[PDB]
Amino acid sequence: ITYTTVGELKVGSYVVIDGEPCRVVEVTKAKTGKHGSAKANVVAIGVFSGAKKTLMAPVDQQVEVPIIEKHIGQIIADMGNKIQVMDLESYETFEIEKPTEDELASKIKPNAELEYWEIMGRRKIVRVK
Amino acid sequence: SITYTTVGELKVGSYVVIDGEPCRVVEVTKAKTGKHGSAKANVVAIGVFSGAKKTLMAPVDQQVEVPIIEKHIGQIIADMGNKIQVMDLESYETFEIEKPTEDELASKIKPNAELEYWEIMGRRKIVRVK
Amino acid sequence: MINREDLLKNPVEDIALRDLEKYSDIVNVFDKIYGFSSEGIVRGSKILKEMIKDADLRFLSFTANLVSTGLRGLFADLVKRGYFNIIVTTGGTIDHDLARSFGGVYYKGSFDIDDAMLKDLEIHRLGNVLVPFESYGKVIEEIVRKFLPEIAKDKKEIPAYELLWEFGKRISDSNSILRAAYEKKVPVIVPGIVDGSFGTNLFIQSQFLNFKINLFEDMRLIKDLVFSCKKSGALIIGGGISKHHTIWWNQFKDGLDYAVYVTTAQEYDGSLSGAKPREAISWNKIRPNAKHATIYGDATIIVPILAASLLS
Amino acid sequence: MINREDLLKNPVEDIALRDLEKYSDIVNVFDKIYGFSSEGIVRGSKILKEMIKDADLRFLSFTANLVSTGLRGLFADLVKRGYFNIIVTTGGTIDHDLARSFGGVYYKGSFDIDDAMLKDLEIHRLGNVLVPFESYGKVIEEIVRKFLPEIAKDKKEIPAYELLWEFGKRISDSNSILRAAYEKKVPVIVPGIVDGSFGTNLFIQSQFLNFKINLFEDMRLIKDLVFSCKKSGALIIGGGISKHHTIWWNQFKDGLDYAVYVTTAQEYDGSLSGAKPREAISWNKIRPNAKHATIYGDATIIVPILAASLLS
Ligand SMILES: NC(=O)c1ccc[n+]([C@@H]2O[C@H](COP(=O)([O-])OP(=O)(O)OC[C@H]3O[C@@H](n4cnc5c(N)ncnc54)[C@H](O)[C@@H]3O)[C@@H](O)[C@H]2O)c1
Ligand SMILES: NC(=O)c1ccc[n+]([C@@H]2O[C@H](COP(=O)([O-])OP(=O)(O)OC[C@H]3O[C@@H](n4cnc5c(N)ncnc54)[C@H](O)[C@@H]3O)[C@@H](O)[C@H]2O)c1
Repeated sequence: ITYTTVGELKVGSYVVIDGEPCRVVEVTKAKTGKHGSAKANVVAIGVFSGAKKTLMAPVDQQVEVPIIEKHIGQIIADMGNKIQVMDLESYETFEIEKPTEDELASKIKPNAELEYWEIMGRRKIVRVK
Repeated sequence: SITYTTVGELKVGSYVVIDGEPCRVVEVTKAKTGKHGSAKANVVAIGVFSGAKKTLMAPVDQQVEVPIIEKHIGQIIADMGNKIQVMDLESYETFEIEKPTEDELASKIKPNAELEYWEIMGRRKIVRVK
Repeated sequence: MINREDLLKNPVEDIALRDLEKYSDIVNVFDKIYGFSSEGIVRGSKILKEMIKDADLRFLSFTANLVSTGLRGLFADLVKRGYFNIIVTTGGTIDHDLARSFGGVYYKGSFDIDDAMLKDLEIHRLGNVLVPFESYGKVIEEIVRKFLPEIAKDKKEIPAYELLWEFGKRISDSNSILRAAYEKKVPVIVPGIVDGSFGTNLFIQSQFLNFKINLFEDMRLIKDLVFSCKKSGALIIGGGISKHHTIWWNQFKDGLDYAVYVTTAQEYDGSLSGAKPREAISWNKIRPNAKHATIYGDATIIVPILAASLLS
Repeated sequence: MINREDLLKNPVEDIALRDLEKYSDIVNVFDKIYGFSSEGIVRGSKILKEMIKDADLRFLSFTANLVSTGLRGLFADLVKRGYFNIIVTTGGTIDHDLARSFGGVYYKGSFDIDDAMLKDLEIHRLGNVLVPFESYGKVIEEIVRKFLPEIAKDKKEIPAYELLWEFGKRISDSNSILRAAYEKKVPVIVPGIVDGSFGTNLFIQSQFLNFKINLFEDMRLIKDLVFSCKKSGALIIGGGISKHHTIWWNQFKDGLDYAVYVTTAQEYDGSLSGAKPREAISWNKIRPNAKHATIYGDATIIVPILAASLLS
């Protein structure tokens, strides 16, 4: 939960909105005047939920950034809906949910090397080798 | 509890559930009207537990929930502190209730004082001591 | 005396763009005359046509009283045919559209009839339109009591624009504004939603359901549409909250790129309703190089003239 | 090139009832003249007096643009003196009263001054009142940013009228309406609260706080007051949502017992803002035997005349 300001956000940055970490996909600026100070509207996609989240705030407003904590691991079981992963560093074999994405739900096999990120207390698979 | 009546049937003194709390109706006002719909009543009531003023406007034919009253008669054994121990005259049983923290009650307390407590919806309240 | 069935003889009839087709050249008549409103009509019709071409966010902002006239079917038609894709209006619009979509018939009346006679006969007068008591408040109360429990079970805290789609979902009248907006996923932004029969009946039912409204989500939607659009336009009929709210949110994109205002209010009393386009420059809710036009007149006359011009 | 400090020379000055003591007999002058507005002024003045003696619920309903004038200080005084004990108003009243209570200075301008020039100089024009950019949007944004966290921590879901008291509690301006309402515990009912700079800033801060508005609680308060009162009166200035909302809730008690309407709108366009008291007898919103008066004129002229007559 590191901190920055809304004006510092750009496309590709990460930010917490409604409690969920999100990846910024659009930033629109608005000039000063009747509403108040200069403002930015950020459009972001929830990393877990996938939902579109927007935030309109003054450029100096403080926002929370999640920390990515990227890891690389491997799968032992298949278990159907749940998957048992082995982190390359530190063992710590754990259970997570299959990626419901198209490109990741295929290429799944026993002893397949994957890359999973750990953000705010919840892990997510991104790629598979 | 949750016996059911209609708003138009409520009069001052009746009991009704508002926002989950049983309440005693203290005021009822009617509106014949018609630009917003059917004839309506506005009931003002006081929560039996919280003592807060709860209000409900609805058509006279709207269905509301009534708490069922259980007027038991008991007697206190111990005092210890925060709570007090009371024995129901019927259905021999020892239980604990709070001090009514109002002043007219909770300053009538003494060992072996007969009291009358009502049981509604799963909670009890002391009323009289004599 | 005069009995009820004498007064409620001829229902108000909704029109569509098809009724205006044969008068699509009428702006040419006023262009030739060029008397004091003809410039506003000629420029307004041109600004409307350019807005349909170059503006991807197109506002239809109007006051409630229009929806008791035959203009209700016109606004549903304009939404159905894609001319406008966001609506900013008042609680009175919801009352009238809901009442007329669920069996409530409005009747042609007169300004010169005894109003005390109506109250005895249980008739509301709005302009010279007669609204029988059982056609307005009875219908809206029944509809909300019928449909809110299912809606509230699905979503206990709901944006007002989604709530209006849910009631638009259950409408079968093809002249209905709420039905047209829901069929096209056109948001209906009503900041003053608690005002009126619909809002009052929402409140009554909220006493019995775990149900709440979150107008911060209606604010988020209109804010997001304004920020993410390229150009914006508006046909703004009347004044009040629905005009100000439309103009207010467009300030975040340096104002409406196109705007046509139809109003009767004047400027000397300092109202927002009678504020000219040479008033929103100070509030920077109009672009420095923008096409705006104000027509002063009765909407039931000016609007059919402008809308017919859309078929020229 | 004209300079900013030349335009922002004379601040707008709030008045109070004190300033009208010299003129407390002026209604007699218009009574003698018996001009066209004179009967409404004479009868409205008497209805106001009878309202204070006889009505235990007394509404003050007004549109926002007056709070940019010196009348803001007058409405605060009428509340502090107990002439009115419930207010129905709009989101712009909150903006203007918050802006001017926390150092925002409004300046005397003119209807002529070129509006493109003002946009350059960062000035809004409202009527002929000049509002510098830093006096309106900057102040309201800073004030909401500063105080909403503490307010939201105390109550995460709050009625609109309790929110306005919390801001009135923090104001030190003795000409402020929100401060006056807090001191007297007079509720300020604003159904369209999300419309304006204050409401937009509420929404912005709601993104970062567990904070929501429950307008159904504002509805419960005004409903409860109307049902539980013996007689009700109202001074209604302007039209729009604040006039309609006042009239709407009094329908549940057969209507307003006393009422004085000050407006510029006319009736031929069928709007609520221009509807006479002969209208709304069909809406069963006035008593069968009631004393209502309508005056057509600028509020900055009519209201000081009516208020001065309170001291006769
Ligand atoms: N139809 C009704 O009378 C009705 C019914 C229920 C609720 N309401 C409520 O009344 C309130 C009034 O809101 P509002 O201020 O936006 O509307 P309004 O009726 O007060 O009109 C405001 C301005 O719109 C302009 N206008 C209205 N009709 C016009 C026309 N036919 N042609 C040209 N200009 C016209 C006038 O200049 C007028 O000053 C709303 O909140 C609504 O919920 C109204
Ligand atoms: N100062 C502003 O104009 C301002 C600023 C911010 C927000 N807003 C918002 O704009 C919306 C406008 O709604 P509204 O209809 O209540 O305001 P409005 O200014 O449009 O007033 C409408 C009616 O009030 C009457 N009126 C106005 N000024 C009058 C006067 N000096 N004397 C007599 N009658 C007068 C007219 O009949 C007019 O038709 C509100 O929601 C408000 O929150 C307004």
